Amino acid sequence: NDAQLKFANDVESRIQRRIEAILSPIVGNGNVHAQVTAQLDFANKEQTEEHYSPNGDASKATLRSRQLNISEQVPRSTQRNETSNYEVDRTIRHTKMNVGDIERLSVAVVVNYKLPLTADQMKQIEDLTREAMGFSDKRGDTLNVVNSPFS
Amino acid sequence: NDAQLKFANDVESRIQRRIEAILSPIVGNGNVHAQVTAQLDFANKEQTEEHYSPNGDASKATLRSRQLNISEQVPRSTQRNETSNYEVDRTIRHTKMNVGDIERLSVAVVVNYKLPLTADQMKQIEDLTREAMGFSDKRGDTLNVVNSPFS
Amino acid sequence: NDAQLKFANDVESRIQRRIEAILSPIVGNGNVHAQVTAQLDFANKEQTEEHYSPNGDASKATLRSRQLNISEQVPRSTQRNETSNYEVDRTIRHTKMNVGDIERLSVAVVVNYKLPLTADQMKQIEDLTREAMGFSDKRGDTLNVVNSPFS
Amino acid sequence: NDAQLKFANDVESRIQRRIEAILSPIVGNGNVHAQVTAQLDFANKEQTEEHYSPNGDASKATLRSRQLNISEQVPRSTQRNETSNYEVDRTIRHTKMNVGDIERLSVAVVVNYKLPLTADQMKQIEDLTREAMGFSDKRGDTLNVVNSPFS
Amino acid sequence: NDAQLKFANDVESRIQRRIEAILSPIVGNGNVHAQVTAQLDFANKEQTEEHYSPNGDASKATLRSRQLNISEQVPRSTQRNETSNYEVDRTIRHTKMNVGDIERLSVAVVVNYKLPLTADQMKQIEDLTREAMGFSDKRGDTLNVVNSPFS
Repeated sequence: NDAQLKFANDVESRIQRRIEAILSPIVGNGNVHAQVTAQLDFANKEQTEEHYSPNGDASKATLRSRQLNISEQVPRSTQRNETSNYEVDRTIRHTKMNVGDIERLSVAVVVNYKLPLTADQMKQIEDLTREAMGFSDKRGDTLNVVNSPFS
Repeated sequence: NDAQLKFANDVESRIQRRIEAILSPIVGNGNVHAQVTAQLDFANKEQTEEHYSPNGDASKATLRSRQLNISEQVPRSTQRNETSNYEVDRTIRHTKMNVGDIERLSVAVVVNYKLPLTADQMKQIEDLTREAMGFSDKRGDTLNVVNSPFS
Repeated sequence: NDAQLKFANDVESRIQRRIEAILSPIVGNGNVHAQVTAQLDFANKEQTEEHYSPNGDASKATLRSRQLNISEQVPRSTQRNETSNYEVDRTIRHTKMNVGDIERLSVAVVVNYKLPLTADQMKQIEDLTREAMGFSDKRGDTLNVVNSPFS
Repeated sequence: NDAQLKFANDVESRIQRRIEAILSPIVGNGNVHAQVTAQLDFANKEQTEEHYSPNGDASKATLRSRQLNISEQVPRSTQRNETSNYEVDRTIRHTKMNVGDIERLSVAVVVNYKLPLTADQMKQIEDLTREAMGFSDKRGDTLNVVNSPFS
Repeated sequence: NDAQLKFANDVESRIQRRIEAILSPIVGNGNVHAQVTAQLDFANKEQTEEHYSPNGDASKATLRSRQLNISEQVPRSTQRNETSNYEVDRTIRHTKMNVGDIERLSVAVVVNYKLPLTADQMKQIEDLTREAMGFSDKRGDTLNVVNSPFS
């Protein structure tokens, strides 16, 4: 059960290699460092939807039977019994989610100096990293690229 | 059952290596120290939702049957029996949570002097660490970075 | 059953190493002493919630059946029988709490003199220790840092 | 069953070492003596709550069924039968308390003379000991620190 | 069954060592004598509470069913049947008390002369002993410290 720290370190080290491999051409072979933090989902999880389709509108219902009596006398004693058995469209998904999916990523990138990099030259580094992470805003991913001279 | 102190020390030592590895380029190889405290969740925990979908609106219900009598005499003796059997959309999740997830993190970082670091140079260290923790405010994570000369 | 004093001493000695390791850079290698007291929870404990969702509002109930008669004569003899069978959303958690969690921490820290430390230099030591404990105020944790010359 | 005096002496000797270890830096290596008395709980004890949630307010009840007849003639002969079957939220804890927890602590500390210690220098010794005990006022803990010359 | 005099002598000799060990620094190595008398409880004893929670107030009851008829004619012939089945919150403790707990302590302390000790110097000896006993007034503990020259 501590093989999930080994697994989560494989997920981080692959995202991290990908970020250094795509920035090493630009800034240089060793002028960039990235560290990735992944929150993974190791919870088992099943699910079973069972949608039905609304048949409240008669122009899209599917009757199997229908007994419609319509008495009427004329003092206007009316009447209108009406049974209706239906056939209903039914979807039934049944997922069994994957154990070990990324829930959220946090990436920190430091790029060396050349002398600071240009603000435009630094946006095209944020955007490259935003594709090497697989940056999704619906996961709540976070990226921080800073520019500062190494040692 | 004291293998949870070994496990919680693996979680802390990985977050701690990640914080030193991303700050060592900036401040220097040994001018930064981080100590991480993780409160983990070792409680077993199952769950089983069983949502249904509201069919109170007839424009989205799904009838299986419907016997609607509507007598009426005209002294206006009316009547309107109406059975209705429904089909209901039903989701059924069934999670089995993971034993050993981080509930809350506390990180303490001390960075050496260069001579204090600039207040801007110290924010870009708080923000880098905020990504090396996986800092989540909904977990109640806490970070403290202080700048003070070593020995 | 006295292996709980061995376990509670592992919990204390890890918090204590973490406090000395994060203050040794500042004050010096041996100018700080910390002693941690942990009240642990060794009670076995299960639980089983079983929440339901309120369906008192018809715009969010889920009917399975509904037999609604509405007689009426006009001396205005009215009537309105109305059975309603419901489908109810039901969560069912089932926790089995962990044996050996920290209920409350008490930490006492003594830091040597340099000559007293500055009141600001002593707050940034209380705050570092507040992160090396995992200080939670909802647990009722308590910390006391005093500054006084050693022997 | 006299292994509870051995156990209660381990609880006392650990609290006592912790108090001498945190005061030895201040007052000196052998100028402080502490003796701890612990009243432990060796009673076996189970428990089983079974809370329910109040559904007296209709805006938070969960009906399973509901047969509501409302006759009425107009000499205003009214009527209003109303069965209601409910679904109720139910928690069920089941603790099995730990055998050997501290119920109450009593600590007595004597610190040597330097020449009496200052009243402020003696409060910062009461407060350090109040953290080395794990002093809880809800347990009814008691501490007495006195200052008097040794022999 | 005379192993209870051996056990009660272990309880007394531990409280007695603790009182001499905390007063020997003050008065001297052999200027203090203490004798402890413990009344122990060797009665076996079980117990089983079974509390319920009052549901007399409708704003905190939990109904399972409720059939409420409310007839009424208007000569104002009223009526109001009302069955109500309840769900009740129920705790169930089950203690099995410990055989061999201290019911009451009696401690007698004689401290040598220096020349009588000061009335203040003798209160700080009563208070130290009051912590080395574990002095509880709800047990009916009794302490007597007298000052008189030895032989």
